[PDB]
Amino acid sequence: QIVEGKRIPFGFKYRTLPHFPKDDDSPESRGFIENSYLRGLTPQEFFFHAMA
Amino acid sequence: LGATNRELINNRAANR
Amino acid sequence: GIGDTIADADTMKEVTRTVKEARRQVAECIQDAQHNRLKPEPGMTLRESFEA
Amino acid sequence: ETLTQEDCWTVISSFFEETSLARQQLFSFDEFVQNTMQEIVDDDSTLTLDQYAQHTGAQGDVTRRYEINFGQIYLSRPTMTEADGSTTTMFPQEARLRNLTYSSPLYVDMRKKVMVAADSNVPIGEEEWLVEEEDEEPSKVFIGKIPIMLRSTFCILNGVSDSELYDLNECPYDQGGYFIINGSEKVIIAQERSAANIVQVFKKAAPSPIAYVAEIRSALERGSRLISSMQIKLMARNTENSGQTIRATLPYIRSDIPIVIVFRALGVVPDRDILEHICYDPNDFQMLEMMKPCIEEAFVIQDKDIALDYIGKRGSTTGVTREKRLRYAHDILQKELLPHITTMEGFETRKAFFLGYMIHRMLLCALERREPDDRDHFGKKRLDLAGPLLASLFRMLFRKMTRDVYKYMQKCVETNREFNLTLAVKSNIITNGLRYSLATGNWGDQKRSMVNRVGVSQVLNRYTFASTLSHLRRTNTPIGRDGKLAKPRQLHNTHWGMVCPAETPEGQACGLVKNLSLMSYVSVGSPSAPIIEFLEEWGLETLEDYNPSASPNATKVFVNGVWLGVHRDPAHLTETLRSLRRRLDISAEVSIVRDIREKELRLFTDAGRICRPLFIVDNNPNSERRGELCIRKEHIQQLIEDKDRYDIDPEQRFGWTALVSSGLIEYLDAEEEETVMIAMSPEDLEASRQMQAGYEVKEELDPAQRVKPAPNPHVHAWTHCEIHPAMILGILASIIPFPDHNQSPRNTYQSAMGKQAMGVYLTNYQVRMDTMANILYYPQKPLATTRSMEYLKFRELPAGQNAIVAILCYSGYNQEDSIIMNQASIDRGLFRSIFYRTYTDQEKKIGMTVMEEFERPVRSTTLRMKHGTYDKLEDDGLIAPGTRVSGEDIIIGKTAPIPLDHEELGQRTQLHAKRDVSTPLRSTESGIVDQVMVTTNQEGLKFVKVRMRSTRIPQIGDKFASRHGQKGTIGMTYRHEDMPFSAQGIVPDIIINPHAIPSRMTVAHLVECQLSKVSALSGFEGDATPFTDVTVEAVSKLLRSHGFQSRGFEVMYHGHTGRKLVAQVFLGPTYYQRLKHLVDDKIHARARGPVQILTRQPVEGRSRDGGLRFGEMERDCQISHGCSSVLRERLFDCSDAYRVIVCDICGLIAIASYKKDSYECRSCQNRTRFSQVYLPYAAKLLFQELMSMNIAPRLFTKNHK
Amino acid sequence: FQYCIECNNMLYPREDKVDRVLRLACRNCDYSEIAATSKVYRHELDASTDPTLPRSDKECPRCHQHEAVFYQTHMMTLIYVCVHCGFAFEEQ
Amino acid sequence: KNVQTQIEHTTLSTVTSATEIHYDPDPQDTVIEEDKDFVEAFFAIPDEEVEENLYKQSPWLLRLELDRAKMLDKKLSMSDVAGKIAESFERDLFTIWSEDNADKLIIRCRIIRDDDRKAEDDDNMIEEDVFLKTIEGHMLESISLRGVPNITRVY
Amino acid sequence: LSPLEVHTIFTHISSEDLAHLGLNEQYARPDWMIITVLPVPPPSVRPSISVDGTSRGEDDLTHKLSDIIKANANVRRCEQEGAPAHIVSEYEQLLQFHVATYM
RNA sequence: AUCGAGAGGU
Repeated sequence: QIVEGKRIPFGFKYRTLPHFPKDDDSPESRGFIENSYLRGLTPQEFFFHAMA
Repeated sequence: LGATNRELINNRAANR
Repeated sequence: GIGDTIADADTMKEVTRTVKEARRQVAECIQDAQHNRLKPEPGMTLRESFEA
Repeated sequence: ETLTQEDCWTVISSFFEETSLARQQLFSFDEFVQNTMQEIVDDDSTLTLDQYAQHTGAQGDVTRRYEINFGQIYLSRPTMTEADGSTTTMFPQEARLRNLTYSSPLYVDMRKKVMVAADSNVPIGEEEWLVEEEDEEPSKVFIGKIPIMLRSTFCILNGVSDSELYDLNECPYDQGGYFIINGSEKVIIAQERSAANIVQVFKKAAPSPIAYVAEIRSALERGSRLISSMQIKLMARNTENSGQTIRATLPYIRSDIPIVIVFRALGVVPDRDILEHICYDPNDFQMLEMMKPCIEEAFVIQDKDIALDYIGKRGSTTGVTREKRLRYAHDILQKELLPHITTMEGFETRKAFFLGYMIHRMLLCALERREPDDRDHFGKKRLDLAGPLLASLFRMLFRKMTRDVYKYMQKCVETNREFNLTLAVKSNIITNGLRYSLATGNWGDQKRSMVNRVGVSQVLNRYTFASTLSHLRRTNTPIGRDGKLAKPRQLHNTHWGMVCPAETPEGQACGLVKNLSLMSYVSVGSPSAPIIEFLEEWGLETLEDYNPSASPNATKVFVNGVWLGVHRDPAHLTETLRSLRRRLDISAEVSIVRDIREKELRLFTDAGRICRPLFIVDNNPNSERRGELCIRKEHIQQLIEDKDRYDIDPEQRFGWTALVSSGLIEYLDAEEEETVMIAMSPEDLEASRQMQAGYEVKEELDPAQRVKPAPNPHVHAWTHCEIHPAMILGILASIIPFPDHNQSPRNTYQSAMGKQAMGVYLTNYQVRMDTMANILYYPQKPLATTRSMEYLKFRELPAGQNAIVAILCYSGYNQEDSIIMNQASIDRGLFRSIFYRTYTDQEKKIGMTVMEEFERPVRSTTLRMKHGTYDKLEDDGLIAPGTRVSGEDIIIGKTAPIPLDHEELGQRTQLHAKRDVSTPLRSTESGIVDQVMVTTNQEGLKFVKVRMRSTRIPQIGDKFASRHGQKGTIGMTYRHEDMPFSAQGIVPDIIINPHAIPSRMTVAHLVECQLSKVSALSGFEGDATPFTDVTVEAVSKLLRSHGFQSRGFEVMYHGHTGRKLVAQVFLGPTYYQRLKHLVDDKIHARARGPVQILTRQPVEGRSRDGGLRFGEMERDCQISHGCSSVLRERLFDCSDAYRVIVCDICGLIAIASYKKDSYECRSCQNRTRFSQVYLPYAAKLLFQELMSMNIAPRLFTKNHK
Repeated sequence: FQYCIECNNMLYPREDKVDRVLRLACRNCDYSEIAATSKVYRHELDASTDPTLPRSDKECPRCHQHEAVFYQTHMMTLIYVCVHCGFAFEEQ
Repeated sequence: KNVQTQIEHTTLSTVTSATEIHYDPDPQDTVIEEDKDFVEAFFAIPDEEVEENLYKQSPWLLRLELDRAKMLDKKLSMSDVAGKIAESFERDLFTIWSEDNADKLIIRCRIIRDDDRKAEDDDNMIEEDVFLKTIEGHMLESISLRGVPNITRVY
Repeated sequence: LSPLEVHTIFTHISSEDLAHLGLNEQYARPDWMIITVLPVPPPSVRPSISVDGTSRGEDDLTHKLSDIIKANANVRRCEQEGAPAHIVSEYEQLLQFHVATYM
């Protein structure tokens, strides 16, 4: 998921949501949805997809 | 307040 | 119908392995970037190169 | 011993048992009425007038002082006084019917006092006041009427049972949270703003002369709540100046004062003191290096008095003596500088400390040590609800009323007339001001309409129960709706759990209008005094005694943006404060944020902070339940047991509040979420806990389930846990089934379209005379439902039907987002609706003579009678229920007398005395008179409302939609015999095109259809809640267990030939919605008719028989086509063709008499040389408008070479 | 960087030609002092308590423990911090 | 790559790693141990012009440390940058520098005081430190070493 | 610089100077750029709004023309009675404002 | 009728 041409921004302080720790550049933290629409989005993926 | 509101609602015919 | 969005079990194993390998690659990329082992691309700061 | 999803929904059920969806509106209004009004009255409690003794030369001159003190306020219950003077208790439904504002009268205790100066020779202001006269007791005086929010603690419906609501004609489902102004329901839309008392540093973009700006918007806690704002600007490096200067922009100062001068005006004259205030670390040389240039700039002023003089010279007043300038400068420095810190004498040290803090922050951002602030972070914004807004309005209105009272005092004293308290107050001020602001939404005085805020009050949306629920929870960001600033519109990270990610309007207001999530709580505010007392007694070092050098490692403590002091052990302080709040010894709304990098402990207690509740994870070092939720299964069992128990005291059951007061649930706002680690579900907590206990956390995973990332090994302790992710959604996003299987704009589209779905909006729509209502005949609850629907009461008042839908290409009449509807299903009542409209009329009157009468007008006396039928009117000028009307048939007969002096060409015979002002039915509508209500208005004049009903059957051109953004119109209807059927004889109600599915990726639609089929076959309701373990594989197995193809396909046969289709069809029940967009509401055709009076062009609007706009783009299209005559016809012959006569000498329109065929130009004395010009009437209007500006646009028809 | 001992204002640099020395002299009063070195101009061109910081099992040189938080700079290099002794590490 | 180097614009600030203003009383000697070797080598070879101008060197030493990596990237030699500075300020600024093999690239500069200025305006003379601060500011941003103006970066 | 003065200068300009300036002497003479007479548009340009009743509320331009004529009458009356020059200016700079905001 | 505000449609 890409917002303004870049992965999901750190809207909190050094994290995208309060569910990850600080400075997490892993794919899941920054808006990579490994699920399909058939399988369903997890709540974090749902929020990131909503942002996009 | 609830009791007062009940009293005012029920007797709206009498209090009118 | 909903049956046309469904891919067989072997294909989902293929997809899962692809995503696992991508996650692994991003993991070593993060490790390298955390040790100044990622040479910045010309005219690109280290953070931008890692993001790309 | 692990929490389950059923337990989470029991917790959420308790939350909604103790919380209403209109709770924010109701609690804000309760706070305003119970507390804020009294504070507003107290802040202007006393009015004093000093009548000095004019030197008239008469013995007896004595100065006097008159005083009026405003006491406690009393709010009675809403009442109405009639024309005859009888006063009765007023009820909301009667207010709605008779067009009455539902407002309660307010009285204030006033006391008067008169004192005589002991000696009149004393200088003014030094007179000793002796008590002459005093009122023994206060006079309770009516000062105004405050509109009362429905269902609030001061409404007649508060504490009233369901049976008595029916007796009052009130829907038990209605949540209140609005006002009745002149019969119309008005909801106050929450207003978003940036928080006050926060220092925000913003990087100005080049080539602006300013590099950085630190701004604080300082507001007094209750003293008018926001007056002063300050700036601290760093100027950009210039090729002439080697350094950047810091300048403070202060209120009432025309120039930016260098920071050192304002420091000196605060008494911090020495440079060492100033740089100790700013640079808390002497060893840090970059800060001091950046401060050196401003010291250089501000050396010419080395003393407090000279600094005050420098400030005063730059005040708004010029040509004043030095003493007055110094007094003014000190007054500004005391009052208008950082008023939230303090405003009383002897507090320059704290203001200097805070100014140094602001400079330090701005220079930290200028050194690039810290990033600038995010203007859109949700923890730095506040929502003004009805409470704060009505408080500001009432403060203004009460100040105006007190000004009126003071003017009355002055006028009476001048004329020596007795002063009467009752006559002093113009009660119309508060009443009319509140009524006007709530009615028009224009927020403020009537006389400052342009400068006032607009749209604060909106007519409540009564189209569907869900639409009303949504409207009661709507927030508006007052950003420019035309300026293209995408950042405020974007969905921020901090919106998680506070605002609905999906529900936002499409168009200009996209992202600016927001909707609260289901469990989001908006704080109403609490006192900060108890918290400050606890801080003081627990070891807070006051700022007056604080020496940064001694303790540079100590942590600054803020409360509501006020730096109270410094603490040495902030961890223990934070744990103690959190424990207190977890017992409700501190208010649950209090934000306790410990910023470890910035060495801060920010406390917030003000109103407007959006919060959401979360589980608390047991983190105690010695606990045996590390990493496990505080809330056990025993507490859940207590919730189940106390849910049904009604013998218990209503206020002493174990419910939501018992969880918060027991320390099991915690409200966090966006500021505090930054310091917590939240697990997304108890299963995530558990998995992390075994991952941290050495267990591999591995097992055989159902391949159909969502794949979650492995538990993060870098997380060893979770502080909180979410009750359920589904709670991040709003009212309408919570009606979508499987919203997590859709592409997000489809969720947004459904959130927008669910407002326009037809259903039953209130159970009492029968007794309500609404202007417009659309009711579904046979609403059905969905087969696939979300668990959140129980609290939205969608099953109770649904807005759709379960149609049997087949995804098939059948005859090609469902292409490009059309659908085919079974005509037999329509004939049996599928998607049938009722349309109610209401026409209001009343008797007017001016002076003592009534100039309107509800009567059956008669051709013989009434002048200018309409062309509709007057035969359906009864003797009282009205139309009886049950009668049939159409088009322009008169439904209300009203006449107005004409003055006897008027002579209209003789058309008004000696018999003609009146004129018809009747009310015809809408030309485009027809139906049956459903109801005719008759009453009297506030003024005792007759007042009628006529409700018409008209059944609407689905036809070709009517909008329908699924709950997944799949909207279409009916393109064709086929009867039972002509549609494809299964081997059981199932015929679909609706046929939709396959092509709608792939591009839109609305997989939730297909999952819904399959699940609804399973639930219709088995009878168990289908749980379509997002983020559950309900997989399509499980639903497929369930469907196959009923003897159907697991994926929902069915062999269908052709209706026309009975032949078995080559393709198998996806057939099953799906919840569809009838939308308020009906083709007959829109079809419009004009040949000719009304024109505007000024331009003489076709009028606007379908309702008024108006033409369609042939715009600029259409003109361009016809230009590129090359169709000159088409343009000439459309723009001249069909819109405003007109003819003029121009003078061939001067080129100006001439005086033309076509009857006599004589043309004249007086200017040129021309009677022979003329030309005839065909032009638009708008062109002649433009030419006359130019001539009115002395511009002579001259038309010459022959080349004047 | 020094301040006047009389009025506590800023001492500006100055050249004493007679002795050819560097002095710091207040430009408000007559005070003046001798510079130690007074290099006039330089133009360079507790985290263990945070529960949101990621943790590691790295070794602490000082106390030879294993728990440690870490955070990036504000080069995405990690500064580690022990949770038992508070010592700040480097990636070595 | 050669043409790229010829095009990309590199001012003094681009190559400058740090700047300083020390008080070094002796032009021949040096208060910095790192500066002893190259200054001694410079003064080992007598020079009549330098021998005369020695007395005109103010004790305010403007020091400039330059990054070796940036010199390699821009292919710049200390002689080139020194000559560019000298031509940018002709005679007002006496300059000296070390060799490329030096582990630290340092330029030492002083202002050759004008002996034609009578000491009769002692009430407004800018203290030489402030003048040198202005000079350093102008150096960092004005003097161009190579490249084309306004072409900041090349790919 | 009063309108009278500028008007006098503009009538004192020569035709050749107008041609050099690029000003049309037949249609756009400079002195005409000073308002001595104000055209009054017909009610057609400014109609009265009649709200299904005995209304003659007039249009914005009608109200502003009423204001302009009132200010003009005030200036004439002041210049007639021999009122103080400041009293005359009180209405002069008010008539100018009315005309400017009318256009 | 006019003006202003708001809600919506594509």
